[PDB]
Amino acid sequence: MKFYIDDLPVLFPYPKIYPEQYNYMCDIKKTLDVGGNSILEMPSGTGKTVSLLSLTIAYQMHYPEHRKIIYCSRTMSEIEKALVELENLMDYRTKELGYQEDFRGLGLTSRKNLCLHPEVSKERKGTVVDEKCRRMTNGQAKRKLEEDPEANVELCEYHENLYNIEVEDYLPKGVFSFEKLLKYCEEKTLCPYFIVRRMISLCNIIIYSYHYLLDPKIAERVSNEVSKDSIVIFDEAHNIDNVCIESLSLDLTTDALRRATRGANALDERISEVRKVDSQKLQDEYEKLVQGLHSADILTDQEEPFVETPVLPQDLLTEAIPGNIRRAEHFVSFLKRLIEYLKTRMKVLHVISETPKSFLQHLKQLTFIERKPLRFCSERLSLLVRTLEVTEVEDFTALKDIATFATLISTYEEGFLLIIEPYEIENAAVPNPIMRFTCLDASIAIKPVFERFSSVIITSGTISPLDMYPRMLNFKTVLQKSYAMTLAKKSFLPMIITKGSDQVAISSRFEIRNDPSIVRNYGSMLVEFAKITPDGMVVFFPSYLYMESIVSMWQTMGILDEVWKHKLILVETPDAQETSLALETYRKACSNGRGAILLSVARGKVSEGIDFDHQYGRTVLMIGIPFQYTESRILKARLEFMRENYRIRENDFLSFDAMRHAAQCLGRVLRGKDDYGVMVLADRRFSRKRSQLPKWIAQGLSDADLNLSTDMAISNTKQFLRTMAQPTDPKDQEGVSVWSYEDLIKHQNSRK
Amino acid sequence: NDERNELKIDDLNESYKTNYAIIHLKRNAHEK
Amino acid sequence: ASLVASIVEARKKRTAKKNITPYQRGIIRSLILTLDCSEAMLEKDLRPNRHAMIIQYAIDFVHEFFDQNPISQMGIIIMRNGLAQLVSQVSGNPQDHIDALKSIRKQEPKGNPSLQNALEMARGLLLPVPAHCTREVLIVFGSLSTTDPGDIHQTIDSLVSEKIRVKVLGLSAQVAICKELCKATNYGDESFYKILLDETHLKELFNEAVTPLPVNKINKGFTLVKMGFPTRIFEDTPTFCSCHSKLVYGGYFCPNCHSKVCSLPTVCPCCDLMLILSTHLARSYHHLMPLKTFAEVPTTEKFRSEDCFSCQSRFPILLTSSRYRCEDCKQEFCVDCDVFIHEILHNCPGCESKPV
Ligand code: SF4
Ligand SMILES: [Zn+2]
Ligand SMILES: [Zn+2]
Ligand SMILES: [Zn+2]
Ligand SMILES: [Zn+2]
Repeated sequence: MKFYIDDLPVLFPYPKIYPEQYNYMCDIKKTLDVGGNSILEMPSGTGKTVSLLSLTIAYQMHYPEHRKIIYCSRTMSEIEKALVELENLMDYRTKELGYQEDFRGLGLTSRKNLCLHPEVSKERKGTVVDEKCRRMTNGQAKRKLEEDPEANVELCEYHENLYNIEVEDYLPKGVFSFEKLLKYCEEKTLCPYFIVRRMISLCNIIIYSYHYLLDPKIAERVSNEVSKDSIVIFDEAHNIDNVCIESLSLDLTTDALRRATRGANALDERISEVRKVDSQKLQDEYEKLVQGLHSADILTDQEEPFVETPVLPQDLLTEAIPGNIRRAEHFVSFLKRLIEYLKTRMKVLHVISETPKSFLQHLKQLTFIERKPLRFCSERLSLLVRTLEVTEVEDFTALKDIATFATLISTYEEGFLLIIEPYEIENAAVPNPIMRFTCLDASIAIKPVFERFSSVIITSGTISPLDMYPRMLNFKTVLQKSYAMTLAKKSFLPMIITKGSDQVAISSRFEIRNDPSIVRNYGSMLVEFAKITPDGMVVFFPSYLYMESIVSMWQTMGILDEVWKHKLILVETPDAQETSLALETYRKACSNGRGAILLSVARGKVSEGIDFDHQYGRTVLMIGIPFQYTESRILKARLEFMRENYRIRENDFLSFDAMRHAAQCLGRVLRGKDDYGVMVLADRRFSRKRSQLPKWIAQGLSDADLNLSTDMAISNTKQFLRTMAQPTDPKDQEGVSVWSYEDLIKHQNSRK
Repeated sequence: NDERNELKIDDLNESYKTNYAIIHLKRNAHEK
Repeated sequence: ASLVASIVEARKKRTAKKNITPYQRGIIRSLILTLDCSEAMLEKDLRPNRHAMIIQYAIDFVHEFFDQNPISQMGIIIMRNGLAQLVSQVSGNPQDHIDALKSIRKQEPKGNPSLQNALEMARGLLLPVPAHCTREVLIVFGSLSTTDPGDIHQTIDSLVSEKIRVKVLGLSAQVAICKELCKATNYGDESFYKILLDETHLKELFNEAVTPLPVNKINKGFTLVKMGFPTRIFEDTPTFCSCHSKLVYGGYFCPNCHSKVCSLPTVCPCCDLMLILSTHLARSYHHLMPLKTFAEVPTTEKFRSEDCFSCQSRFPILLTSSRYRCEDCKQEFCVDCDVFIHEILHNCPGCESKPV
């Protein structure tokens, strides 16, 4: 349809529209026109991505400002869905306006997802892929080939073919999903990664993950190309604090330092070798360092620093190199004795938590390393590596960890803590000391974003409570609200199971995981639901270890044998590719009527973007509240930090963290309003968390379902599934849950 | 191609319309 | 209001009946009745058990089907132990199928159901069926899972290629593959996958399948079928029947080869020419000229006569006028007649009485 808001014409790609979608679009436009941030929570059974793209694209195409759009999702798989929705929306616009308007929309991701080189795309880790591409694209190979054609260094035909054509002609006008982008680039032998990265400044809408906006290592290059007045959308940002914290965190092991000394020794040997034969390089670098230049002025735009900048760009010192680490050998000695100090700090016998200031003071005492040189460690190493012609950098890889640690601990002092533990795994014959640099404040990484951009929309399906995100992340919103779906007939049955058919309490507390009664009670619930679930059944566990133990217990008990008769058993595994194959099989078995059951972790890879709608999900079995491991030094430090700063009680945050994951998994079962499923929360502690669930889920949870038994939940499920299989009466939803164009106009008349 | 169909919201599309054919039986014949 | 509540519900029940258009229906049918006999059919949600009730209603369906579709034929298949078992060949004899169903009623259901095996067997049974017939498969499904040896999607594509149509009656909930089978096979319509909610609704679902299915506009198979109307003979001494080779007293004489047949309607065992009586065609005329529904008269206007036109039953005085009128002839009818005029009779008595 094509309807009107106060003055903005918006073309919806569907003939019908939900009341929630229209209200969602109206609120978004109000936020955009008034300026500022907002937090909008729309249910999962209502199209959110299409509504966002429909309004925002229309907004950019109508107003004189022509503000760009930045779309942030949490995983790469979501970028594809957003791009597919964008393609569908733009195709509708091209057919209704009579022409293809000037529009470019591209997704962004790593080389590993976009490498077409037959020999470099066959790697099992992205770091190696980046290294090989850099070797063929840094320009060292091209310059050597220019001087002497006989050089055996190779290139990438994809990267080289781009230089023939201009940046504005890399792709035709339109929207390019990754599936479409790779196909187009393969037929013309071009690099999708370099095409995308060189077209961000030209895109009307750019879609990437949160790691490309919050992580300083990969963000600064991308951030410098996007505009300052663009529309910023945070899609599915209910777990954004976790991304913000891992961006400024690091871990050091004994193996890391043992591998760092070898690299430092190799670096010293390389410097000596270069000193004998070709010494002009060292002097040339030293001269520029004395002048006051940094990596930006020395490195060409074609090459990248060896050590990614680990701190936010606003905290990097703009002064010249301190002079202590100005020469190659002096920096190596500086680096070596820093490694030695780290090694001697790994021999503690009890957990030590210290501020970055205390660590710096002790470092300045035992050795004589000051704060300022430590801040330039990463910046200097990238220069030394660049000037040493280090064609293979396998030896020096470990030094990137030491440099990253050095530049972090010397930069930030508030909101950061250094934990040293003699036991990474308490269940080990021999201690394995670990050193963790943890970020406690989640707003440090997101502070630049909320200041650089004027308007930001924070939207998600299960982002509740809405007051805690402004508290946790220091930002203020013009409006924060959650919509309740106007579903004519109840489509999802949320239930809470507190005990088994024997009326014995059930819980997923880790200390009683190996309990014959709780294990058998959960297994009986799994089997009984597997008997009435028609097609698909997803089961989420609080942790992977809990799932591993209980599944093994079920095998001995024989509970799995009963499940095998009705459905196939697919299990989430640590390997990502194997889990992807499990998802493919699970979907296939759901489609052909064989029936499948998928056991996954609530805080795992499956729960962070994979949706189980229609037949892929008809029942969700939340086995326990997904609490973290409370006896974690990092979490306890974060809980203490939040309590003192933001006045958040430790239990409140722990419950909030657990519920934001339980609700996260619940909302992945409804796509439209014709979708239905049963949500069962199997834990006695869930009974008092109804007020903590999202508003649209809490409204559907009845007072009788707050504490059910397994038999009483099965009987209700059987009745509900039977009821949802009947032909819905169109008149019951003709104008109360689904709107035609005429109905929408009426709603615009009565309101005004 | 296949991915696009799955991502689309079916409930918001036009309802299926039957395409059944009608027959109008004229009645006129000679006597026995 | 309670009495008014009955009236408004009656009006709502009549709302669906108001829309009646002379759709083109396939009178000559060829049905394949598939029954589920697996472990899932031993449950007790249907008394005494699912197997017992389904077989009983299958017998009733067989009786009703051949009563109102005399020139059709049926075949019965069952799913047992992950295999499709044939229990009745395609035939026009309603007694053969009832006997087969009665025999099935004894054996205990066990094993897993296989839609692909049943669908493949049904595909093979409908191969020697003329192009003017409507090939239909009515599956009574009770399980929530399917164990198949091959790809069910390929079978569904084959079914669509052969112009077979599938109706599925499920017992507990919606199965994804069954919905696809009933949708990709019925030109996108999603109304042919029905899930009952109680015993009473099941009887209605079985009764609904008796009527012929309206045809699609783009599926044209129009043709003239050669039929024969034999003359019944009364003989003094028995004679051999050409169909069963047994002594019977009298039988209809085929007009193309003079061979006698025990019962009608059947294809003659010699000339392969269908033998039917004129009544067998007259049993289907009400499906081609359906009687246009009757609409109640508002009490504002004045009525014609105090009593029913056809049954001379005085209309009660009572709020809601107890009169229904035929627009073609404009003769008021009592509430009782209208049900009998549209379900048992199929000609409006008022229209017939009017001279032209
Ligand atoms: S330029 Fe592109 S295709 Fe070539 S190696 Fe690098 S990422 Fe791969
Ligand atoms: Zn005979
Ligand atoms: Zn004959
Ligand atoms: Zn009457
Ligand atoms: Zn009449």
